[PDB]
Amino acid sequence: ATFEIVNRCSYTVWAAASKGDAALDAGGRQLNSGESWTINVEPGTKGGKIWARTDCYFDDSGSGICKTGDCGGLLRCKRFGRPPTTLAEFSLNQYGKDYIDISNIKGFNVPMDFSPTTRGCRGVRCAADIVGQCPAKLKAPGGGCNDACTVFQTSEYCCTTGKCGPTEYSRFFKRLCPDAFSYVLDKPTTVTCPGSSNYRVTFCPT
Ligand SMILES: NC[C@H]1O[C@H](O[C@H]2[C@H](O)[C@@H](O)[C@H](N)C[C@@H]2N)[C@H](N)[C@@H](O)[C@@H]1O
Repeated sequence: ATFEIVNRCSYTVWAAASKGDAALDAGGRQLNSGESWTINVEPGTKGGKIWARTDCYFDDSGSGICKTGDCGGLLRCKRFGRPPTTLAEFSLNQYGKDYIDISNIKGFNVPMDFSPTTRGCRGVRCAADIVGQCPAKLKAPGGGCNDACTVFQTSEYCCTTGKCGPTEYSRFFKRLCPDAFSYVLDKPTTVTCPGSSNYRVTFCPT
């Protein structure tokens, strides 16, 4: 499957793509304002994620640091990134279907639209100003708005026992972006697309 990743933000981001134990395609790249990066993701990829990173510094060996979304100091991510990170999530070719969603379960750093470029399903978007409105206890100094699990590390916020409800903090994310997961047991906002669809991820879509 093809994913086109487009940075429409006025600032540079460093895109990342990983299925947790491995890079997807090159795994990461700098995207200046307006740049597009096209990657190929193997059919059958389960649990893939794409996100943006802000305020990164890398040396010539592709090693360094980012203020949001850092994946152990690497330009090319092999693993998932440190919150806060707005997440485009996907599982491809699962019994003939693709499943896509956007999630704020790991917080929010950059607004995002996640849309199919082929026929047969709709896209999802979280483009509200979550950072500007972020509750004070969730504000990350580096930028972005952390989820409550990352900040407080309780069973209720992390949904550790498999049982948990919504919270004042989850409802904040849900109010600004109803189409994104706001906590682990949120009512699914997953979208079902035809198997082997293609997609575009746009940072700062509006
Ligand atoms: N709070 C301190 C610890 O956890 C943080 O966040 C984790 C974060 O909890 C994971 O969900 C993420 N995938 C990686 C990230 N390292 C920090 N990134 C690390 O400093 C440390 O692992």
